[PDB]
Amino acid sequence: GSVTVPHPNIEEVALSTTGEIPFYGKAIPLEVIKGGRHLIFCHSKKKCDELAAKLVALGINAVAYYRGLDVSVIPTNGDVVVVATDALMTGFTGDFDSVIDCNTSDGKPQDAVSRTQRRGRTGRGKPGIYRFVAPGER
Repeated sequence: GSVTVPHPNIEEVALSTTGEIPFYGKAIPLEVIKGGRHLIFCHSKKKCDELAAKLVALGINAVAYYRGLDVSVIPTNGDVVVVATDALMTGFTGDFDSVIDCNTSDGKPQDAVSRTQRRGRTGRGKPGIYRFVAPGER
């Protein structure tokens, strides 16, 4: 079977209906992406376009990264939140306060390594926070 490695360095959270940015039957409270740098994992490219631009309207600098996307994320200054699928990778990431994921890829439930690779992003120097959606998963 698949055995994902643990990770006490990151705090696991359950995304709920609380906030202003709606996201898959869930409401991301800006307190999870606003206030610093955060990475949001999406399963659709069309959502990355609205979800990122919408954040700029909320007051957060958000970027959407995916296959065929231009370098726009800026993790060097200004609270920027990166919302991308598996295109941003993690060659230069790690400086994130938390990662909001939908635990689902292309509509299907994320795979064992998906959260393993997705969780490994926040917690580089401090305790990273990770909020997942999980419609019928636990």
